[PDB]
Amino acid sequence: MTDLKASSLRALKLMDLTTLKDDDTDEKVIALCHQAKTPVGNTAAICIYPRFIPIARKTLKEQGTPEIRIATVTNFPHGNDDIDIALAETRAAIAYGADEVDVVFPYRALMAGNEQVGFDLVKACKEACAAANVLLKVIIETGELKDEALIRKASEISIKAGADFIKTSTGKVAVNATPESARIMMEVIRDMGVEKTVGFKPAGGVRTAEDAQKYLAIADELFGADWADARHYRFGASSLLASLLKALGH
Amino acid sequence: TDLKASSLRALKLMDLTTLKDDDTDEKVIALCHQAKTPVGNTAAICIYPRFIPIARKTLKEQGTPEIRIATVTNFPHGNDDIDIALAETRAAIAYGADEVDVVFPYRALMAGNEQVGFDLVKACKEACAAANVLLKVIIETGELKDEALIRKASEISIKAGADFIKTSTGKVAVNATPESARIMMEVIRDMGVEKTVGFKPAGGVRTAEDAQKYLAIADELFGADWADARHYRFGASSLLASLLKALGH
Ligand SMILES: [Mg+2]
Ligand SMILES: [Mg+2]
Ligand SMILES: [Mg+2]
Ligand SMILES: [Mg+2]
Ligand SMILES: [Mg+2]
Ligand SMILES: [Mg+2]
Ligand SMILES: [Mg+2]
Ligand SMILES: [Mg+2]
Ligand SMILES: [Mg+2]
Repeated sequence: MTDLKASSLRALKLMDLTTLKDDDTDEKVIALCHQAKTPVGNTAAICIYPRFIPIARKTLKEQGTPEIRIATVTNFPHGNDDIDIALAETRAAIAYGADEVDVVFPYRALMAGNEQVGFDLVKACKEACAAANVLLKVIIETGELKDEALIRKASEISIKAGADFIKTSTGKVAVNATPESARIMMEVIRDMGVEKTVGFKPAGGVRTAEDAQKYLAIADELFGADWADARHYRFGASSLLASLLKALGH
Repeated sequence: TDLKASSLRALKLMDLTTLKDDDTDEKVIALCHQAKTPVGNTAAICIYPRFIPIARKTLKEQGTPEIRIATVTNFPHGNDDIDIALAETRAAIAYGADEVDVVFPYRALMAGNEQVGFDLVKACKEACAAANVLLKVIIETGELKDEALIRKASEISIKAGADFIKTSTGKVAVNATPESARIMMEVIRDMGVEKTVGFKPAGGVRTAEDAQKYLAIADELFGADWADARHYRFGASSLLASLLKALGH
């Protein structure tokens, strides 16, 4: 028994087990659902494109794991600033049956000086999600924002507009989660005092058990070792699962 | 008989389609531009639901908001899970579809189950009608094969409220044929629903000469003025280039 084994099981149970690939199929999503039911316990969720939600729901139900949440993505991956498009996609994700929607913040608009559109877009999408008892995560795309001031500002605006989680990255740009970006976002959660109502999700590039342990260590430091539960912490990852299971002897 | 006259008619009745594994926003934007042809606009585009919002914006910004947006649900499998089909249909409506082409559960019908097809079409029609969205039903004539089954699937779809019956998904070995088209249009005529139910051949219709044959069937069964945009569509992609070529473009 090691800290690495303990952190690896913890991380596994916080995973949004993800496939968001150009060649995704029903068959691949079904296999992903089976993978989410691991020999050491269930992941917290899967994360898939909206069109796969109904077959995923059926698959999770039929294998006896209806408690595995179905997350999806909207305004994705580009984070455009057209609220009508973001909201139409979010309403469709809800209609497909999403439990959680991860919407991309309009980060290029923010970089260009538009703080208002990011607030309005997140608020509109939160309104739809809240009306359906769906949790809203907001992807701010730290690898494109780059500057600590912009990462803090995007996080702050998303929280003020009602984000239930803030998420680092889409996984569809070159640069995704870093420990530095993660720490900045979690410091915003702490500084605003919203740790009871806002979770954190690093996504993209988290591939090994040692990586997961490093990201969890930041949460334990800033909030206490009990804070990072499924309502407050998720890993957006895929190949990470095999690394965690290997660390656990499976 | 004139191929230029039939080609201009067919162009204006096209649901210009892309339903491909490599579809992207860029490809759908290009399709929207293609639908605004130098001899007039197609009736609609037909795309996967996730591209509806960007297509609507693209069509509006080029001044052709009258080009309708059709999409597909329960597609292409035609499975018999009504909850899944209805969820996808409701999502298509929420994306902004003008029209939903749902796949009939034809494998269930081939196994002897007529009721699931009725209930599935009816459930999707109820959602669409409440949203002022038109429902087409794909019966997959190339998998049904037998004339009696093609007639039965058409009849069930019409009785459950289809606004259009459509031959095919474009995703199986056999799609539209003139024989299947005639059988389906005969059902429309025989049930007396030619005022409320249109017909759409889809899949494999690639040449102006083929388009001419399908319109000739409609003209024979219903008269030459029946096939307008509310009662006739072509489900096709590369057909548009063949029609434009026949028209000198
Ligand atoms: Mg793709
Ligand atoms: Mg398939
Ligand atoms: Mg197992
Ligand atoms: Mg997209
Ligand atoms: Mg709140
Ligand atoms: Mg610092
Ligand atoms: Mg793109
Ligand atoms: Mg599908
Ligand atoms: Mg079934």
